[PDB]
Amino acid sequence: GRRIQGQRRGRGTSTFRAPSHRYKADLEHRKVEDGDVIAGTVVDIEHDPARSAPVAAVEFEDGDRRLILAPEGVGVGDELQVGVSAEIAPGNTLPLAEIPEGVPVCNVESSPGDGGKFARASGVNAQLLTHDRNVAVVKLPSGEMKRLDPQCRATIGVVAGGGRTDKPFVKAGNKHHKMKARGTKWPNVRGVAMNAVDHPFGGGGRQHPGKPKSISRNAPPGRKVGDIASKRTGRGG
Amino acid sequence: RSGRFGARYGRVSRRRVAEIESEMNEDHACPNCGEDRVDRQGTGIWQCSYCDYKFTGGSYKPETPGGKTVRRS
Amino acid sequence: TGAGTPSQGKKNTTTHTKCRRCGEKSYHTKKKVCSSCGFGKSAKRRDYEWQSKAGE
RNA sequence: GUGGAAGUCUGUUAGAGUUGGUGUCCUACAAUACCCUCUCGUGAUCUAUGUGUAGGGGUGAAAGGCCCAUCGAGUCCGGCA
RNA sequence: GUCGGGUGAGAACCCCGACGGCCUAAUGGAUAAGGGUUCCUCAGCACUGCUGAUCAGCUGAGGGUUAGCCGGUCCUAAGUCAUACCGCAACUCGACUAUGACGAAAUGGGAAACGGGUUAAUAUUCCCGUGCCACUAUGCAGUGAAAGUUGACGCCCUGGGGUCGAUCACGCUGGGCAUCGCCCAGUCGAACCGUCCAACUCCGUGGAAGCCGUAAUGGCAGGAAGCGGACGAACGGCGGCAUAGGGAAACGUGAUUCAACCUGGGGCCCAUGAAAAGACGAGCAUAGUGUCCGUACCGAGAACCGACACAGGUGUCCAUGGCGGCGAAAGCCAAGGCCUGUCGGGAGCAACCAACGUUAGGGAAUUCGGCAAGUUAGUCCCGUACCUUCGGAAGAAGGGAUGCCUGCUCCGGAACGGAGCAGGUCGCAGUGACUCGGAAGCUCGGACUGUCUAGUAACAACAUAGGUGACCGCAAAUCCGCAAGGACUCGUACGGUCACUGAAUCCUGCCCAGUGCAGGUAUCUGAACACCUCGUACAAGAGGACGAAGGACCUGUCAACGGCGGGGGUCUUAAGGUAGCGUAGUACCUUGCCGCAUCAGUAGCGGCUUGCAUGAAUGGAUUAACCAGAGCUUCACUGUCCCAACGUUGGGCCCGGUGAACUGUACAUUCCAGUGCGGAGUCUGGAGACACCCAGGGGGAAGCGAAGACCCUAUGGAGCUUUACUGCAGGCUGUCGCUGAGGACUCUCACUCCGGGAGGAGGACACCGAUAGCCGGGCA
RNA sequence: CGAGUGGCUUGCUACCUCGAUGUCGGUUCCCUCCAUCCUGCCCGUGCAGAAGCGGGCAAGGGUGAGGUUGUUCGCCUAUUA
RNA sequence: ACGACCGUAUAGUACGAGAGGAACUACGGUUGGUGGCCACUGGUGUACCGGUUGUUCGAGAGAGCACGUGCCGGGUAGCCA
Ligand SMILES: [Cl-]
Ligand SMILES: [Cl-]
Ligand SMILES: [Cl-]
Ligand SMILES: [K+]
Ligand SMILES: [Mg+2]
Ligand SMILES: [Mg+2]
Ligand SMILES: [Mg+2]
Ligand SMILES: [Mg+2]
Ligand SMILES: [Mg+2]
Ligand SMILES: [Mg+2]
Ligand SMILES: [Mg+2]
Ligand SMILES: [Mg+2]
Ligand SMILES: [Mg+2]
Ligand SMILES: [Mg+2]
Ligand SMILES: [Mg+2]
Ligand SMILES: [Mg+2]
Ligand SMILES: [Mg+2]
Ligand SMILES: [Mg+2]
Ligand SMILES: [Mg+2]
Ligand SMILES: [Mg+2]
Ligand SMILES: [Mg+2]
Ligand SMILES: [Mg+2]
Ligand SMILES: [Mg+2]
Ligand SMILES: [Mg+2]
Ligand SMILES: [Mg+2]
Ligand SMILES: [Mg+2]
Ligand SMILES: [Mg+2]
Ligand SMILES: [Mg+2]
Ligand SMILES: [Mg+2]
Ligand SMILES: [Mg+2]
Ligand SMILES: [Mg+2]
Ligand SMILES: [Mg+2]
Ligand SMILES: [Mg+2]
Ligand SMILES: [Mg+2]
Ligand SMILES: [Mg+2]
Ligand SMILES: [Mg+2]
Ligand SMILES: [Mg+2]
Ligand SMILES: [Mg+2]
Ligand SMILES: [Mg+2]
Ligand SMILES: [Mg+2]
Ligand SMILES: [Mg+2]
Ligand SMILES: [Mg+2]
Ligand SMILES: [Mg+2]
Ligand SMILES: [Mg+2]
Ligand SMILES: [Mg+2]
Ligand SMILES: [Mg+2]
Ligand SMILES: [Mg+2]
Ligand SMILES: [Mg+2]
Ligand SMILES: [Mg+2]
Ligand SMILES: [Mg+2]
Ligand SMILES: [Mg+2]
Ligand SMILES: [Mg+2]
Ligand code: NA
Ligand code: NA
Ligand code: NA
Ligand code: NA
Ligand code: NA
Ligand code: NA
Ligand code: NA
Ligand code: NA
Ligand code: NA
Ligand code: NA
Ligand code: NA
Ligand code: NA
Ligand code: NA
Ligand code: NA
Ligand code: NA
Ligand code: NA
Ligand code: NA
Ligand code: NA
Ligand code: NA
Ligand code: NA
Ligand code: NA
Repeated sequence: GRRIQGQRRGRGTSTFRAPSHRYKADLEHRKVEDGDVIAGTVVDIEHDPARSAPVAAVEFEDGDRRLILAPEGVGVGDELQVGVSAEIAPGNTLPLAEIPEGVPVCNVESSPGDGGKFARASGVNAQLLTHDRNVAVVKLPSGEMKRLDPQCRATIGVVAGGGRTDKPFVKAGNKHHKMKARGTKWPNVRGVAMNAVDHPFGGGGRQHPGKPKSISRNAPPGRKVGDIASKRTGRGG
Repeated sequence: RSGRFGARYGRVSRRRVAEIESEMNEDHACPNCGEDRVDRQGTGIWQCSYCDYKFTGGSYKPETPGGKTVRRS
Repeated sequence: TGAGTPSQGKKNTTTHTKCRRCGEKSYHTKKKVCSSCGFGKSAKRRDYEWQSKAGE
């Protein structure tokens, strides 16, 4: 049997790779020696082809010009600050410890220094619940209670572009255009429509999977399709 | 609105596109001063044609329900 | 559109050219590697034991 | 009234496609051609050039389709008498 | 093509002329790739040329391609390679990271050339004239100089500026025509230098509480109109260039519409639309230098790819030549090209065929089927059903008009633009050719555009938006690799992965028994090391204890595979078909029964329906819109048929020239019987038969073509499958080493990760090497 | 119940062809058989007539058109000697 | 190389209670088949004549092209049914 489509992806051929050369920049926080002195101005508001969300262009004191992840409510001319003693204003990036409890935050660091990792997409946000000298418990958009090093920086506010998901694509044409600007193969042929040779759900006199859809975690790649290690399925119950 | 879709697509698709584009094409109050000239420049990009105040907000809305909550806290 | 006669018409791309090293028209100008002598890939002349019979 | 949206319509504009004729041809003009007929025709559009993916591997809006007239595993030589 | 004539031993097809034609986004003009001398000249015809040849893309010999300002070079793109690093038994192999290099000749970016003249063949290259760019040198100025600007960028709508072209008015020059006074061509003049400035941005002035303004949007007391100013464009205008150039001559002037080019405004994205070198920023005189590579030609129904001088295929630019018209459409005509989509002569030219024309009366009787053909047609006015997701259905349907001539009207600045009026008048017919829909209805399918079997399937198959489930906090899920490493990822749950269902609408019942996945699990099962006894002076080996994942066992879960009966008024095996839908593209019985419809209807539709053997995301039903999708009906229409005829064009037939292939055990003028391995020209018996030839439509040679695809056989093959046999990756798990300090725990020093660092986080775990048990069609 | 004839059907058999004898239905065009549907001449009748019913000789000629179905078959219509 | 039918008279007769209802024979016609012919009706008739749309030869006159006639009207001979 030939390799299934999921295996082709792993090679990282052109068809599957993301259009990097077309992308703008990796949105990371600013590395400050210390002091918190670092502050800049919002020059413009652009659209990041990589996240479909907006982005803010900023110019600091020391000459630095770097595009940053634009939360909601930031405009041209405004002022942002990066550091330990930064003001608690929307957009200002600072460690979790300095941030008061119950405030919506985005672009949270998974480890201090990495430059952000959590809460980055359209209109999402984390939630700072607890404080300690050792821990800092954050509520990630998925609802999980992430325990974090209070030294990890995070931006105040919710990510802009909220409400994108709300309106349907309406037509194949529009989806096509979204996907072209991503490293995803599109469209998608259901494995049950393929031949016996091309995918486990293939073949048969009609369209149906011969094997039960759920499948073990331990299964080798090439067979790992369908409902993976499902803790259950359906909605009923 | 969705009058350009013809009879194709259905009620739910051309109705969810008519209202979401009906509130996207409305007079929006700008956060800088108070003039209702904010129009949609792009995906999430908002700008007021009066003072040129270009800013960030929801995709189709200049302000989202969760973006008004950041102010409180 | 047949792969035959009709698809012979587009064939006007250049590929294998006169290899500087061995002197054959086997220098793939898109790969810059010879199919015959191997010039461009190996410093050693491409040679295989199957270009002739086993006991020879 | 203005405005001029649209995987919108008409359409041998250009270009792309290939429904029926089971026509013509069927030691052809042609190892897939000719004619009339028909479909799309601002978009998931068509196209040139460059460039990437290689054989149990690619590539596949999936027909086991395509990868130089070669594919339910290309071609060359060898194993091989 | 025909008549002349030329050259020649030879002339249907080589050349001149006249007459006649074909090509119009191409059969014209310029080219990319590719070809490679095919280009020009001379001399030739043994070869090549679908006939011939005095011709040639052929044979032979000679000649031909000239650049600072056209290309290449240079720059960077997707990306490619080299060296270093690491991997590998290893390499000419392999991912990352550094560095360097490569990567665009029509068609990315880019310092600079125009007019004319000349050759058999080159030509912004040579010659004549004029101008321009760069570098160096010199001289003067300049002390500025790098910040900024440019290079430099999507799709749709649209305003203004405006050259060429075309057309109109008028004048001049030349030509054409000859009832009239019209008709055609021409009326030229570059780069460059200088000069002007519209739109946009901005300043002053001003001072609108309703004004200003647009095609449209819009503007404003945060200051509108108006007035003045700064900045500021065309390949545009104007002068120079130029008693240059070019023209037989005149060597114009105004206008409209305006491709090129210039410059604004508006809209759209779950799509955001290159980079670098370079240029500007930053003067001038004079002189010096500007090397190397291409440069002919074809660019296609004979120079390219397809074995061919192949009816095939092959990118760009010229889309503004006239009438016509909505038009880059038809059609007819220029300019230019051609008569080489290259064999000819003769016959009222038969039969037969191929394209096609017309056919009385009838009008789908033809037929699986209206297949094929036909019918309708453009524009305007009147008018328009059911149904509908309110978009549509719709150009529904149905009804009327349409020319030419005369004189006008209205809109606009106007058009050689449009809309209308009155009168007049010819035909069978006024969209007079051309161009140019047949309409209506019921049902099935998939919602829609879209996709697909290059080369018998274009659909109902795929896709799709929409829906649903699943996995995962990122040192993740999923996938590639032996490894070093890598895609996803310049990504972060409004995500990306994995699957199913397939628009909207109304809904989507019951079953966890089995199978699958997931969770738990007292006890039970469960490998190896270490630990114990036994044994062996050691070892083999016997036994004991402990026991991981896994399983037993329990729970969860069907929008997870899948199921939804028999019997009686419960049994198998968990439940026992709910809404719908129903003789279905599912119904064996079947042409089910009733009805509509027809003279007649295995068809179609509606109802009924016990459904052999329908049914809810294996999605059910319903449904507007769309469809080279499947079946049916009506009006219209017609040579489809009744039932054929006559015609046109190309063949066909006879003559000249050229000149293959298939196929061939032999004999062969057979026919009717018989007989034979049961399907005989060839045996047997009869009959018939003088030989040769032309034409025909194909009865026979079980005609020719292909060592039958159908069937079975072979201890044949391959692809695919699984709870077939045996394996293997891979995942999970114990144990060994890496590996250190004081059945549960602390710590840091190895090792890991983050961090630029200081340090931060994890920590003897993880990673990796070995072993052991479980799973294990992903693979063999 | 008994005796038979034909070779349309069906079945059985495996002789013939697997280096191929092109399928069913239809169409078209040609010769034939008789076990006669019509037409000609007869017989019997439960033969008044007319109209039929059964049988005999007889293959000259005829034996058509349409609706559903791919159908053969067959079902249906209207004509018909 | 002719097959068959309908009709008229025979006849409202024979026969029969009645209803109904023959034949021999003589005529005329239709249909299928067959052979031939073109005065007649019809088809064709890109021989011919006329009308007219577009365009080109300046107009006019007269002509070319519009697929082997632009389209339309008429149509001789002949060949035909
Ligand atoms: Cl998506
Ligand atoms: Cl060049
Ligand atoms: Cl404007
Ligand atoms: K056989
Ligand atoms: Mg990143
Ligand atoms: Mg979704
Ligand atoms: Mg992609
Ligand atoms: Mg799909
Ligand atoms: Mg399939
Ligand atoms: Mg499989
Ligand atoms: Mg299915
Ligand atoms: Mg299914
Ligand atoms: Mg369209
Ligand atoms: Mg045929
Ligand atoms: Mg390509
Ligand atoms: Mg298949
Ligand atoms: Mg080959
Ligand atoms: Mg092929
Ligand atoms: Mg030579
Ligand atoms: Mg020549
Ligand atoms: Mg010569
Ligand atoms: Mg280079
Ligand atoms: Mg260029
Ligand atoms: Mg030349
Ligand atoms: Mg040239
Ligand atoms: Mg030729
Ligand atoms: Mg007729
Ligand atoms: Mg019929
Ligand atoms: Mg048809
Ligand atoms: Mg006026
Ligand atoms: Mg017409
Ligand atoms: Mg469809
Ligand atoms: Mg095909
Ligand atoms: Mg199709
Ligand atoms: Mg087809
Ligand atoms: Mg589908
Ligand atoms: Mg979806
Ligand atoms: Mg989805
Ligand atoms: Mg029915
Ligand atoms: Mg259900
Ligand atoms: Mg004999
Ligand atoms: Mg065989
Ligand atoms: Mg078989
Ligand atoms: Mg096998
Ligand atoms: Mg690291
Ligand atoms: Mg196997
Ligand atoms: Mg046998
Ligand atoms: Mg035969
Ligand atoms: Mg008899
Ligand atoms: Mg009687
Ligand atoms: Mg007979
Ligand atoms: Mg003519
Ligand atoms: Na299957
Ligand atoms: Na309106
Ligand atoms: Na076609
Ligand atoms: Na292979
Ligand atoms: Na071999
Ligand atoms: Na100027
Ligand atoms: Na015109
Ligand atoms: Na010739
Ligand atoms: Na379409
Ligand atoms: Na379609
Ligand atoms: Na179960
Ligand atoms: Na279960
Ligand atoms: Na079921
Ligand atoms: Na006809
Ligand atoms: Na024969
Ligand atoms: Na196979
Ligand atoms: Na038999
Ligand atoms: Na044989
Ligand atoms: Na047949
Ligand atoms: Na007879
Ligand atoms: Na019948």
